Amino acid sequence: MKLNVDGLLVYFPYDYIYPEQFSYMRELKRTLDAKGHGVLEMPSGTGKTVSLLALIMAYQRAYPLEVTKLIYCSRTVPEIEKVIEELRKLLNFYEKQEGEKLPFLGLALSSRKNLCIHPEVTPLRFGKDVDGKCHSLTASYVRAQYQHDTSLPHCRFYEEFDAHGREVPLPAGIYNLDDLKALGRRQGWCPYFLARYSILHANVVVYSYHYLLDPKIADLVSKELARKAVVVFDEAHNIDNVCIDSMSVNLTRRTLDRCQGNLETLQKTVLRAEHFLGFLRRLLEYVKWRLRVQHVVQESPPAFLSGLAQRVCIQRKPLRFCAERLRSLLHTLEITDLADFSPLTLLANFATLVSTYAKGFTIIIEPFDDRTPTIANPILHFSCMDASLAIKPVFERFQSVIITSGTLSPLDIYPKILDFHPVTMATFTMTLARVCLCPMIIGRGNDQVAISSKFETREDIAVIRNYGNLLLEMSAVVPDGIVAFFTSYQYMESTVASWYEQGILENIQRNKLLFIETQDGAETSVALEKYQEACENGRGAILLSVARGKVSEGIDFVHHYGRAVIMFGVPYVYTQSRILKARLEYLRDQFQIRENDFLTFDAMRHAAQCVGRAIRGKTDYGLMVFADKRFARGDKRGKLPRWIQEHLTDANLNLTVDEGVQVAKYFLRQMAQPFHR
Amino acid sequence: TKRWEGGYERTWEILKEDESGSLKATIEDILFKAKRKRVFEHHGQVRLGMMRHLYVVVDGSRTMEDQDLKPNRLTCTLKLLEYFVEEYFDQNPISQIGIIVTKSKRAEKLTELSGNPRKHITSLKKAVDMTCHGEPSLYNSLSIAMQTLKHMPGHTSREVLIIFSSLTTCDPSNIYDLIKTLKAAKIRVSVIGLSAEVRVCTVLARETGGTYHVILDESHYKELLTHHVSPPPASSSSECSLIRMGFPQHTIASLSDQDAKPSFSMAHLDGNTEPGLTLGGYFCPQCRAKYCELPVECKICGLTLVSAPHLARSYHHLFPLDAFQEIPLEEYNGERFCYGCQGELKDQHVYVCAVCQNVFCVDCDVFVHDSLHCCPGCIH
Amino acid sequence: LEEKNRMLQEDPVLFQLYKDLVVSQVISAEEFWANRLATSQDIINSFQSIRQEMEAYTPKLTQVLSSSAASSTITALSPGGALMQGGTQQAINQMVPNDIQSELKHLYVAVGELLRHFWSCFPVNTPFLEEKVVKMKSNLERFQVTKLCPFQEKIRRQYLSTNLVSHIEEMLQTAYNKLHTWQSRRLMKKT
Ligand code: SF4
Ligand SMILES: [Zn+2]
Ligand SMILES: [Zn+2]
Ligand SMILES: [Zn+2]
Repeated sequence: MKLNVDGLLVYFPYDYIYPEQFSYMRELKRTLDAKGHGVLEMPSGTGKTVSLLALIMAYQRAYPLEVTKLIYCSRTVPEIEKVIEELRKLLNFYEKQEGEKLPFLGLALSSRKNLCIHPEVTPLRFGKDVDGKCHSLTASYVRAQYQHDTSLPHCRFYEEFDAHGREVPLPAGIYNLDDLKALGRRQGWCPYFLARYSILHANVVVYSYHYLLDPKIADLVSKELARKAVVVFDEAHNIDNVCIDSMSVNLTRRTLDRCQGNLETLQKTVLRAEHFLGFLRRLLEYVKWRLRVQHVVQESPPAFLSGLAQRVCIQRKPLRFCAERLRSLLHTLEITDLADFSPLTLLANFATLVSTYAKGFTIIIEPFDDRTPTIANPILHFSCMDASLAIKPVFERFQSVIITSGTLSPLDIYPKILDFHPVTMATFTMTLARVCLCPMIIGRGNDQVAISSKFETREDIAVIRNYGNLLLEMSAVVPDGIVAFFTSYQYMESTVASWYEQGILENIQRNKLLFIETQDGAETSVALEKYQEACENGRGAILLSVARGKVSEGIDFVHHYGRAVIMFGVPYVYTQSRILKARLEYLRDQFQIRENDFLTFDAMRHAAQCVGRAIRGKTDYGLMVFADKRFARGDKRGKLPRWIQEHLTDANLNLTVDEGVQVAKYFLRQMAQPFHR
Repeated sequence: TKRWEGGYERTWEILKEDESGSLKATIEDILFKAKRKRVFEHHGQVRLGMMRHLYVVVDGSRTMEDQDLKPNRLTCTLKLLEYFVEEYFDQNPISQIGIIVTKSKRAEKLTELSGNPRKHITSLKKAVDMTCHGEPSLYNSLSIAMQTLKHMPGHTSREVLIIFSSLTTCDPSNIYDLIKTLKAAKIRVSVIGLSAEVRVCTVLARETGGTYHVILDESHYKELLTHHVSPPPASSSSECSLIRMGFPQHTIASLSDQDAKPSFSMAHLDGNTEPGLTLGGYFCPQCRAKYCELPVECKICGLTLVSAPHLARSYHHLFPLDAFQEIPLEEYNGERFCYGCQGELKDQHVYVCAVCQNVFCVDCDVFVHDSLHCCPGCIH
Repeated sequence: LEEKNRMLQEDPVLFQLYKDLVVSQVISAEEFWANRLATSQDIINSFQSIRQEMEAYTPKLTQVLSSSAASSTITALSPGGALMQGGTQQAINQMVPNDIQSELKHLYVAVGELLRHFWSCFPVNTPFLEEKVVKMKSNLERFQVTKLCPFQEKIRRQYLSTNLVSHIEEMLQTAYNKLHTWQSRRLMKKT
């Protein structure tokens, strides 16, 4: 309906408005009027998007000059499609309640693989070759040679779009990716090209983080779209990790082997400008020198170029000309396809990065591999250390960048992890007719022994027996699925092996089915499917996984799926690989961040992220348990999101397994009664 | 605004005086208004019913050994089931109850589908000392119930009640196909769980049209059972539904006459002990079979033996008594004696029947509308 | 044969019934296991007469009751009287010794089974059932002659006062009358 905010009226598709949504709208309007950045925290994945879009539309209607372009970067494609359909529902509601159309355009952006109509490139599963084949089929040389109408197979969507799709605009009608594909195939145009032509004359647009955090594509996709624009990163509790990974590259034997294989073909094509032909040939041996050197670690971000300018004595300036060479020399060579060519491009990108960005980075070489440490595997990784590098181009080009997610409990660490000036410090806790979650921390077991996942007690028999007993007697009180998270795959397998050794895992098996998540994508998918089908009926099942796994964030445990979420110990990242310690040192000597504080923050952030996916929707309910006494300390409880803090009473902070089971039984018994809306 | 933030209520303004003593009239009016606090209906709900073949499924897994309900779940469940059977047979004359117990991934038909209350109670009392082992199997229990109720007549309402204590069920095959088959069979399934909500039970109840509930305590358990006691509403006319049933007269035997003929009871003949060879009892109108308990379907000729008063006790719902017309005493120009109690009419209001135009006082009108259910004047 | 023998051994009562029905030629073994597997104005005149008689009514005291009437009423209401019949099978729990009682129960079970089969056959909707009911009647008559007649002779020899056979005769007579009536209807339907 029509909500009356202090200086505006906003139409809302839903007649009923929760107080949390109203307060969130108040705060967001305050931020928009403040013309500054900020950070938000909401506990519901659904219902945030509709309110955000409604307030954005209301603000655009009220102040067309203040806001012109909107960005709603999300994590994956399902979020993009769901926000697109939510915007479509909002627009339909506005049309039916108002009666007249508006000239607002909304499109979704993705990879060229997602948006393509050629049936010759869809079946293949090469994401690194689809773009190369698209460039080969249509490019500047293709356009030049199309004048004589050469009889050769090539893409023709652009050859029609440039003559028919560059004149007719799309002032009205928000279009989804499937809608864009349908329009392109009915008009004989490329969806990507029409999307590129239509972003300039558009109201809102959504895409992934990789189109803004990665500088190699953000400039191409966003250069002069709007000086005064609003961008929001929903579900960005791990924004620092993706920012770090944006400027992170890895090198192995395969890359150098591929480069040395393809340079011969490149030279053969060339012999059929010279400033780079001889320049590229001798670059390989400098990095292959570390292959033959058996050393543990070499760190010299500033001195790496100094050492490069000694073995071959090369100036640092021409490195800056490498990247601009990619768009110049390669198109002259008429590359057939980008296959067998990506490592050469990434080597140039790495060289440009080390030539330019060396103030807050580190070069790491590791002669270690999993289960085959020292055979032949010197891995060089130019790991980034500061998350501010990937966030400057969006803070300096935008006005009201907002970072919101389901877990942003410490609002004082994000503004200092990355250069940020928050003006909000706002948190919201959802309320319903009944308490939909019952968090509790289980300390010592029935033997009055702590069940902490301490490193020195990982092999301890007593803690494993207590964990098994807790999982057994817990599996008989909460039905149809329990999701358990462990610290690591090694610890998980060592625990399940010990459980199998004793006559205890059979007791859990006869109650619920056990499914183990592995690194295989297909195996994980089929395990998830069979877990879902087993939880559909009354059989019930247990899904054992790891906090730092692709399954932790890849799926959402909606109601009736995983009524209980168990945290077996505080999930601590492994201190090895000499990558975490470098970041800890950088934060210590630069941002004055305590190492223990940052480790606890990361551990609790991961724990809350993997435990907060059991509550999706107002009607959804679930149980959350932490099987570690270390959670009992205030320094870790304070890192939990505010919407879970108030429900974590001091009564159940160190209770044993039996009383935790009793509390779970009471909560589940009292939550099954009908509630109203 | 708020209802309590306005003006303070002054309820004492109702009473007034005009002759320095008129308060007696006001208190008499209050006393008169105190009566007639009922809707002239003992039930006020469903005015009809339909024959129900109800199957009760009882979990026999280890979860029944839990002591949530003193002393354990099994004993309290069986006691409340005995109470439910008694009340259900009291409020349903021609209904039938079957009992199935699920244990060790199998289902055992503890009692045949019949209308005898004593047999069900005896079986339940015997089942108190059973052994709780294994896990329940909803698929097998529902398959047995469907197989038994597949051949039942369409006019009867087929209902299945499941008391699911354990949260896990072992299904030898897919259960949703069985749920679809039950939906095609028009079988109503209702589940009363004990621990928590289970997805399969909710889906089954929603698809079969039944209701799914979860027990909070023993009182809530009894309330749910009492709610399940009431028969479902029935359509006005479905089919040619009838049943051939007899009305065995309770003919006892006395040695004074020459027809003192002892006879062993058919029900007692199957007992291990010596069957009661009493003087007389209930003789079947068709094959002269002797029975001691009613209502019991005849073992020999298959006839149903029912007691006529039990059927007749619900006949007043078919022909409810119309509310009498309230008339002030002054405006009635006739006799001032109640036609029912012969008492003098002194109340401010007199009730007159629309049929016989007699006079009934407040007490007699309430008695007729609540208990008698028939107008004494209309009888004449 | 071996399968059939084990069934009889597990239930000696059925084995006794099997001998009492098959060995005694009452029924064949084939059929045995087949089932196992007012007036005129005078009323107004009387009404007027009683109205006139009660028009002049005077209460009476002596005529209401007499010593003889009270004594007779007490004797009737005394224990052992007509309304207070105290016999009612005085010691039937110990009368007709339990050896006969077990045989009586066996006969009751056999008659109940045969009548259950007969009533399951009823009503006869197919010509196949017509012969089956005749066979059931023949089996009933053979069983009666084989068992009840010696049973009646034993009862008469021991002079038991209880009419145990009377109820069995009542059921058998009722079944025979029902079969005769149905046969009469069948003859009438063909007319
Ligand atoms: S131009 Fe468009 S349609 Fe043609 S190959 Fe590239 S992505 Fe596909
Ligand atoms: Zn009968
Ligand atoms: Zn009266
Ligand atoms: Zn009347």
